Formats: sequence, C-alpha cells, structure tokens
Amino acid sequence: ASHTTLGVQDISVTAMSWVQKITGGVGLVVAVAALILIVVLCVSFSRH
Amino acid sequence: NDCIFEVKHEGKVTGYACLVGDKVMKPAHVKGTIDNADLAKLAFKRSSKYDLECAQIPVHMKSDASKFTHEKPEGYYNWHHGAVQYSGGRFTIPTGAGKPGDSGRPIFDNKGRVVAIVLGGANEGARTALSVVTWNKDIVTKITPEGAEEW
Amino acid sequence: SVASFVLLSMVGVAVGMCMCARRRCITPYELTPGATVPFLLSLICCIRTAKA
Ligand SMILES: CCCCCCCC/C=C/CCCCCCCC(=O)OC[C@H](COP(=O)(O)OCC[N+](C)(C)C)OC(=O)CCCCCCC/C=C/CCCCCCCC
Repeated sequence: ASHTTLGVQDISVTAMSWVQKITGGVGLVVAVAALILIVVLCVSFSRH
Repeated sequence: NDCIFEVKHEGKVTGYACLVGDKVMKPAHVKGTIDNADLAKLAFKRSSKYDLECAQIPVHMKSDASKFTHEKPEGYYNWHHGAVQYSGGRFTIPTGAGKPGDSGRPIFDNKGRVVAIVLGGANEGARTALSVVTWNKDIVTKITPEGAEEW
Repeated sequence: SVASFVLLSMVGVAVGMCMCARRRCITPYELTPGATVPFLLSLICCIRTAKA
C-alpha cells in the first residue's frame, strides 16, 4: 500500500456525526439530571 | 393520649411510635418491630435527615390518632414525664426528667394536640435541651441543640 | 524572579483583603445572640450555622 494506517481518532468518517449526536444527547441528559440533583441538594441544604 | 405505641425489642422497649394525624410517626435511630401486629406490617419510609420513619395510618380502622398543630407560642407544655417549657428555639426540662429508652414521646400543648416528638436531649446543667422533630406551616424540621444524645 | 515574586505577593494581598472583608462582614453576625445568619450570606462568606 502506498500510504499509511494509524489510530482510529483521525480515521473516522465525516459521518461520525452520529457519534457526536449520541454522545451529546447522553451528556445533555446526564447534565440535566446532575443539575436537578444539585438544585434538590441546595434546597435540602437550606431546609435544615 | 394513650394513642402511642412502644416499639419493642427482644427484651425491652427502646422507643415510642406516636400516631399523629394520618401518619405513624417513629424515630429512625431507634430500632425494633413495634408492638401492635398490624402496624408492624406497614411500609415505613425513612429519612436520615429528619431521623423519622412514618407510614400511612390504616385510618379505615384507626380513627383515634392524636390531633396536631403547627404554631408553637412560647409557654409551657407537657410530655408525660413532666412539663416542657419553651424558650427561643429550644425545649428545656429538669436535668433528670429525660431518660434514654423513651425517645419518640409526643409532647402536647394545652389543648391536647402534639407539636413535636423528642429525639434526644443534651444536659445543660440545670436544664436539658431537647432535640425534637417539629413542623412549621408546611414541612417538618429537626431542631438539634448542641451535644444532644439519642434516647 | 521579580515578576513572579510580586505577582504571587499581589495574589497574597488579594486573598488577605478577602479575608479581612470576610472578617469585617461576618463579626456583627457573630457577636449578636440569636445567630440568624441567612443561608445566602453563609454560602457567600463560607460559614455554617450552629444547627446544621
Ligand atoms: C451509530 C454509530 C456508528 C459509528 C460507528 C463508528 C465505528 C467505530 C470504529 C473504530 C474504527 C477503528 C479503526 C482504527 C483501527 C486502526 C488501529 C491500528 O492501526 O491497529 C491495527 C493493529 C494491526 O494488527 P496487528 O496484527 O499488527 O497486531 C496484532 C499482532 N498479533 C497478530 C501478533 C497479535 O491491531 C492492533 O495491534 C490492535 C491491538 C490493540 C487493540 C485493542 C485495544 C485495547 C483497548 C482497551 C480499552 C480498555 C477500556 C477502557 C475502560 C476504562 C474505564 C473508563
């Protein structure tokens, strides 16, 4: 072969946007859950 | 009165579960099985924050639960081991009045309605500051004076 | 050496001024019996009440 082969991160297709979409959605739902838990802790930290 | 139940252990009573409104109050630090058979079978939701275990009273058959109230004007109250006096944000008693093993005893006002349930006390010399689970207009609260031990 | 020394001394002076501000904005609440420090000011000035 008249080229080279290296690690995955720089070889994924431009249609790797599926990876970005799934990861971003999961990160968003996790961040929302964490924010809700932080808010609930805040009032529970002020009600005592 | 006489609406309370002792939570029994192998050989002695360690605390007292009180019936208030529609909830079976019970402090969480005390452990046992409760004397009355039916009450032992209810699902007791717990909370380490307020040191409580409560469950819906079988109100279809228990129509004798104590009345309650949310206002706590400063004055004098009674808790079946003497009279509790209010001051500031503390409950005080004669030093020897309180004893371990009688935690969860409801304390009433002059009209026969509970206002707080004692969890423990701190001996301040002449007086003993009571750590109680009371409630304001909306939600419960746990007033815990410094150095209060469980009972 | 001079630049590093003064800059760390500048941040030390800043943290000292912050501590002095905390002291002078918290001592009135410390002296007063009753201890009604609000939740917001406790969080801002990093203090805790006697019932928590
Ligand atoms: C809807 C969504 C659609 C999107 C899907 C996207 C597709 C996902 C794709 C990835 C594409 C990968 C392409 C890149 C591959 C090129 C990498 C490379 O160039 O390499 C190839 C070499 C060549 O093979 P060889 O025969 O020369 O080597 C073996 C020698 N022999 C045979 C003697 C043993 O193969 C090797 O050597 C590899 C040997 C090591 C490989 C194992 C990796 C170990 C990783 C462990 C992770 C641990 C988990 C971490 C959890 C921690 C908790 C946080």
